[PDB]
Amino acid sequence: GMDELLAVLGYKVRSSEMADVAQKLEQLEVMMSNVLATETVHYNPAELYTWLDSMLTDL
Amino acid sequence: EVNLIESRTVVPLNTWVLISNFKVAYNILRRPDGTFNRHLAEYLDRKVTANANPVDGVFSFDVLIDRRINLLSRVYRPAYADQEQPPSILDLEKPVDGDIVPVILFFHGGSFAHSSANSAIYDTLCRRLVGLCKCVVVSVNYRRAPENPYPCAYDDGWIALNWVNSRSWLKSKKDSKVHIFLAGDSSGGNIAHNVALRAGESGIDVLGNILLNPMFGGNERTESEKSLDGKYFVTVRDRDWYWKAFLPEGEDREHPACNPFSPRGKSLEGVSFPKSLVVVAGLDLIRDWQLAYAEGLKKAGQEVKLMHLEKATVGFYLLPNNNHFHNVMDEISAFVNA
Ligand SMILES: C=C1C[C@]23C[C@@]1(O)CCC2[C@@]12C=C[C@H](O)[C@@](C)(C(=O)O1)[C@H]2[C@@H]3C(=O)O
Repeated sequence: GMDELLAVLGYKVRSSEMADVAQKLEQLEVMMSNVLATETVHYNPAELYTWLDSMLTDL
Repeated sequence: EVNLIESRTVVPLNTWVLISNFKVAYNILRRPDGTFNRHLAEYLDRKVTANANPVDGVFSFDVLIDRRINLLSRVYRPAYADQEQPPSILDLEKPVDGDIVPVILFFHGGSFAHSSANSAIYDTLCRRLVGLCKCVVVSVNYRRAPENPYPCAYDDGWIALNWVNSRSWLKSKKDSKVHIFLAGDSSGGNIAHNVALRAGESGIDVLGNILLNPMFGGNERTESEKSLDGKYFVTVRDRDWYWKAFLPEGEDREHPACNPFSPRGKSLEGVSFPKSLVVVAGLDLIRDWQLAYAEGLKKAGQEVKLMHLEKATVGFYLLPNNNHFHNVMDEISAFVNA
């Protein structure tokens, strides 16, 4: 159920969660424009949903 | 202030997620003081190894072109016909079979600071080029700014061009010559232009250049830069940052490396330059510079084919889910096999 066009690019995202990932990306941009990289190195960069969710928390 | 609803209206949602993810990650990698978080950058980037095993009719292998600088390039080739076993390390340089076998020397994008030949987005693009153009692709892992600024990237491209041109196994049967085409997106397009200039001044004849949303600029703030700033993934602020990281200390954007048609740049009038295919995304904020580039070539009497995709954004060629990608791949094939 993963988006195969993103999977080939190294990213793992469920097709049904694409909109939720899009929402998180914008929420993260918002927080950045109101402000981190140290703790980022610990997160799995391929799992976008969890990566973004983890970043949002750190902010 | 932040509202990204507008950019979502022009691209498929998965494309939006891919480009926006890079946008946010790169914001973190670029530091206000001009430094770059290289360690995190290389950790976040999604990479893939070469693979001698044919996949979708394409296989690849890495080559060390120059040790002193550890310059690598990845070679992509169509699967060998009548292959009983996969290629061993001694079967990778098998002479190309065909009267005319185009070889595309590709330079990835990333504004001179991001990505590698082994980044998944570019390994995938190169594999698609091999299958859609029926040719060999050599992707250069050129050195990146700010650690290795101008002219390092161009020097790497020159070294790669000579390596390619001197491969006996890449010669076409017709004229016993290697049919070379330079290609690149973003900064890679800028590199292709500059490598082509150096080629003409030597004994290497490039058959054509393919520039996808080539990265060019100048001191002036064009109308597209002012009107599209921050609306479609790119900001003038980050553009300025990458130019400053790449250009020599104390230089400005009228340096020929930034603006190929700068008063400081050598005239292309009556010069031995290859035909060009220039693709310009209408929603790329540096659209005006790219259009000016295509016009510069035409004015200099050079052969130039302009593809202005008015509703396309940067990165439209990373996913095969839009007409811009399809139309462009069709023209690239026609261009290389013409
Ligand atoms: C800071 C940057 C770098 C971008 C522009 C951007 O504003 C945001 C996202 C970019 C990028 C990401 C991956 C591709 O390498 C690129 C060529 C693209 O299309 O989009 C990349 C593009 C580029 O290098 O031209």
